[PDB]
Amino acid sequence: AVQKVVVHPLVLLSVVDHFNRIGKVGNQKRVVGVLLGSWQKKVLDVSNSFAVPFDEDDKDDSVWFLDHDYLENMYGMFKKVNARERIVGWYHTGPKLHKNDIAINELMKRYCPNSVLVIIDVKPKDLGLPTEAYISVEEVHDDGTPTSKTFEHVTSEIGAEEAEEVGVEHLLRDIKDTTVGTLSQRITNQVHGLKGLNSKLLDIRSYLEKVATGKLPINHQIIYQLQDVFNLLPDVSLQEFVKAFYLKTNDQMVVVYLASLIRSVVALHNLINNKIANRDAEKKEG
Amino acid sequence: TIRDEIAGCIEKAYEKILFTEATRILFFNTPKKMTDYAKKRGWVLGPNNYYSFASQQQKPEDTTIPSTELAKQVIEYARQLEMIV
Amino acid sequence: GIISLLDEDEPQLKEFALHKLNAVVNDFWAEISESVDKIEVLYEDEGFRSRQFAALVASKVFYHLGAFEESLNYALGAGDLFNVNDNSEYVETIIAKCIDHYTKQCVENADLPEGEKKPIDQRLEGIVNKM
Amino acid sequence: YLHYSLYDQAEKLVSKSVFPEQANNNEWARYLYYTGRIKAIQLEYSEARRTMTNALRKAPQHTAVGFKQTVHKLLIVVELLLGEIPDRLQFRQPSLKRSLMPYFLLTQAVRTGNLAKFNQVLDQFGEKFQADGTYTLIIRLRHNVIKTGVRMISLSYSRISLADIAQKLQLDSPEDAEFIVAKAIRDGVIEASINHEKGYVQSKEMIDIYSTREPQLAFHQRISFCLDIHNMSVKAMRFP
Amino acid sequence: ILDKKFHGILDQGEGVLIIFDEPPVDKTYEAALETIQNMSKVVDSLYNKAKKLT
Amino acid sequence: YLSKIEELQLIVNDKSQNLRRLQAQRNELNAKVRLL
Amino acid sequence: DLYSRYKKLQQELEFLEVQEEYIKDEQKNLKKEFLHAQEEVKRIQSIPLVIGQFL
Amino acid sequence: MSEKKQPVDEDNWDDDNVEDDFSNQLRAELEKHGYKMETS
Amino acid sequence: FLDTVSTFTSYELMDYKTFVTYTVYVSMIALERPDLREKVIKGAEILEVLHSLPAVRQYLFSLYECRYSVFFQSLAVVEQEMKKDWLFAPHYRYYVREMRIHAYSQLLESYRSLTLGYMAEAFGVGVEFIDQELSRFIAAGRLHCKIDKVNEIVETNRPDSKNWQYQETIKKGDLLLNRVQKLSRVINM
Amino acid sequence: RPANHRQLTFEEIAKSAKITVNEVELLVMKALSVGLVKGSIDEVDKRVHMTWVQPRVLDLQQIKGMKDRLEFWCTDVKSMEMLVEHQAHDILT
Repeated sequence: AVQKVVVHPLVLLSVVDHFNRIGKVGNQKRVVGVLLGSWQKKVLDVSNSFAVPFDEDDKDDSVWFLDHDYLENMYGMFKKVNARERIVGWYHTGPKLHKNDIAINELMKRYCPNSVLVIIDVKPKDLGLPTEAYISVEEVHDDGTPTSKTFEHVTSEIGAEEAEEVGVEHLLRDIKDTTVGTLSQRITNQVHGLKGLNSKLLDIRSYLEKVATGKLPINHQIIYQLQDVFNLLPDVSLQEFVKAFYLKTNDQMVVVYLASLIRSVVALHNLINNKIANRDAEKKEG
Repeated sequence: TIRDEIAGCIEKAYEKILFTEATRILFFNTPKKMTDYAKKRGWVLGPNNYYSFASQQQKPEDTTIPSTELAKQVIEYARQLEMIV
Repeated sequence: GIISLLDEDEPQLKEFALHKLNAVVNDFWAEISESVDKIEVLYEDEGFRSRQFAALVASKVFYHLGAFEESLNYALGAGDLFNVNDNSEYVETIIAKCIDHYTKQCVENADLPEGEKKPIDQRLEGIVNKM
Repeated sequence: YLHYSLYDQAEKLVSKSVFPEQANNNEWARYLYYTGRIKAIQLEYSEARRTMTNALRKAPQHTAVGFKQTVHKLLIVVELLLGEIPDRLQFRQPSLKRSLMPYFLLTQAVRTGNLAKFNQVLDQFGEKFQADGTYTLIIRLRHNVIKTGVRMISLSYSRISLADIAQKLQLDSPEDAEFIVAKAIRDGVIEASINHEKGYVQSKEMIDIYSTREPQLAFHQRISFCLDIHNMSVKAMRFP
Repeated sequence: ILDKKFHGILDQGEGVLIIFDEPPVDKTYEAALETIQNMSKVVDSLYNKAKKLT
Repeated sequence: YLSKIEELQLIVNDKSQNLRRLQAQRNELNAKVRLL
Repeated sequence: DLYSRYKKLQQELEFLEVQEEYIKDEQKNLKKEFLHAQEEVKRIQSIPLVIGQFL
Repeated sequence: MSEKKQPVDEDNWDDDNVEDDFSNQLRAELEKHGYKMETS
Repeated sequence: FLDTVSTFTSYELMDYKTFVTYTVYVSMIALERPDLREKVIKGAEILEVLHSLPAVRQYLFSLYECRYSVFFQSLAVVEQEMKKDWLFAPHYRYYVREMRIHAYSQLLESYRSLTLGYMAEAFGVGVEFIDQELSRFIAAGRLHCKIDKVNEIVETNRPDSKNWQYQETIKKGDLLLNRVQKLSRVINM
Repeated sequence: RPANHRQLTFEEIAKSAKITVNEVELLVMKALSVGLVKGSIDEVDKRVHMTWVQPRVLDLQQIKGMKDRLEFWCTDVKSMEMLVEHQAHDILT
């Protein structure tokens, strides 16, 4: 129902300012505010949003409060001043969801029949992209339970829009543009090796959760099947790529030919002007 | 230095030689000396023959290790891009 | 060359050999570079008299090579036969290097609370007040 | 310490020390020439060919009586002793032609498999071998003649037998050519095999002369050459 | 196959008499054509080089 | 003559300083390029 | 008169090694400012163009 | 700087390359290859 | 010479027809097979001034015919012709084996299962007669194929599309760039 | 079986299949008609080449052996990755 999102950072800063509005007062749990959107294709876009007050006691996670009158009033405001927008969901600032969130979702899926949430983090350090998307559909179950209404993790990204970075890249000021040729590749090496194989090792920690625990949905439906998509390469010892060392030599082939020829021509670049201007400066210096 | 070069230069470099060539070049025609040499190759003889087989195995290639380590040489090539400005 | 001759157990061939060494030392400086271990063994023989003169000529040859620092330690362990000479170009270069070792020793030791210092050897601090 | 005798070059070998920076071009050239001429009698032919080539091209200024043909004359003798050498049709000088210093006839006989004229050069021209003074050339340069013959033939032919070459070059026997081919495979020159049953050299040639693995590994020599010349250009840039 | 051509090289033991080839290899061609002229440019700079010193 | 010669071989390091003046010239190069 | 000499010139030498290490990274950081200047040059022609002809 | 030991001690010059094939070999070339018609 | 039109008659010429013979003798080689056929075959005005002499046109069509024995019949005609030629007759040898190397080069790249019996059946006699001939031709530096023992399979090589091309770059970046390495080492002293 | 063997003999399919030699061909074509495997029908040696298959249920011991070969992959690629980065560590500046 949702293909992916195209989410601008402006709405994230529009979360940040209301986070500032709640960091100064008695903060019980978190922020629940409105997420407007510009839904055009099965892809999604958001240009703007606003918040709504919210409190929640924790006794039966059912005591939680919005103001639909205020919501539809400021929706009428921003709909009049901009007829492109409409509501598309909500957001929350606490990075881990909880069981009240389905009640939030289905209670605001009455205006438009879809309401995608947005996890964010006001103090992000370890995550990748803040923007996250769920959708509430049913697969019902293998055991076909009475309405196993599940959030379904839709893919996400940070969006892009022309000249919205006019403030941004002027503000941050620290950007080393076009570090191709230096150390960006090894930053990606450190982070993708370590920070992806730790995702892998926490997947195998979840496998240890399946060992000592994990009766719950032990999930022999999607786990080993997408892991069989991984297991397209069962890379055991003896390494099994006698039929790929020549292909690796073919990979080395053209680039090393370019390296040999071209860097010989690069020495040929440097030496000419270097010698000529060198002895020019040297014996015409006096 | 003749006999060690016999021990390096009449077997494990050829295909097979018969017993009489070893009888001519390796004198005294059956000591434990030419027997010492034939077993000193790391090889078991048959009757009236000396094969020089079971050598140069697997057709070795060194699969992808120079592809790795010469990029590890490209590492100090980038250091040569570093040391100059 | 004339150094492998020392397989005798009596030391008088060794003194005759060093009497040859300091005589024709002016053309054969590479041969002791193979005899470094023989220098070590003849140095570590206590009752054998010519460990110290072996330390002298070892400082000589390793001053020709470039092992100035084991030349320095050999000059320390070369007896009073070393300290009796202080007029040469050889000796002025090696006492320059010696009190170089002494001054790096003293700059290292000078910031230590009340002790725990490295052993400042008596030869390199005696040539201080000798200078 | 060349005319008055040797092992002083071996007196260097535990305290070998050269300049920090290369000196005058003629000086550095003739110094490399001296050490290559010492490696001539050491019979180390790998470093010697490139350092004597460097010394040859690095001293282009000489008196018109010669002296570069002197340096080349006493240079290229071990290059003849390599087993292969280019033709000296780029060094022939007329006063050098009258003085017959490196003997164009010698390298003419190198290209031949001839023995009578080559040993005629030897015996007839021992008077000029006096000026050579490098009589270590001949006792293995006759071996270089027979290795030149077997190299020429085995490089020409794909498969050849002992019945052809073992008596075409009159080695009187199969097994003497078997020992010659044994030393050639010991030098790795030919990839032959001997059928030790009937008297066949069942010779052959190896495969995969394509550019799969070899030139991409030689390009680290090529590009190490290139980057070191980059750094020489950098150090050149560093002086003014 | 002698006189004319369709890249029809002979094999007595395949059947297909295999015609296969790789025409675009101009990557090495145009660089070789460059180096041919670049060595001439180095030669024509050598006059300035050998003349301006002495 | 310990430091009577050490100081001389460190007078030789004035020729190390010409390389530094060269580097200062290198930094002065491209300074007017960036100011252009 | 010797001890005054390496008390000047050693300090000169270590001051000069100080700035000789600094100027390298100086000339380095100039190229990053130069790449920013390059992007400032490149962004003068992206979305529009208004074709004339040279007179 | 030139001496230091040594003061004590188009033509056919390019044709020499294939002339090395002309002097040791093939001097009666079409006197045998021209006679391959009738020798056998 | 190839612009044979405007050289009609001046009072330094000999026979203009002999000028035609000299330009065709020099243009039969240093002219690759498409250029060869376009000039000496598709040449319009050249055809008459080689229709005078039959053996010249016979020579070209025997060479372009690419037989084995009419190679040598033709080559005997141009053997007779090449000598009688001033400041050409001391050069009688490399032209003849140059004709040969062009002939064997255009005849030996196409086959790969080749026997020298198939040569000697139609060259005339070559059972040992082309043996040393082709051996000198191969080991002389050119004409790369493999001559064999009585297994007798002549094996050919690549068109220099990939492999042999990879040398001359470092062959010049050694030599000429090393001359300027010498001049580069002319800085200090 | 250990990882794939890359080429699987007619005896293997016919032995688990308790069928003759001349039916594993029909078998592997029928598997292509089903569409659970995208394989290349290697029968020049009657020894069959493997591609992706639709998997079956991961057992508890297969969870453990999957942990074995999977953590083999994980910590080997991670460790040799840290080794590659340890060589690539010197030129950051």
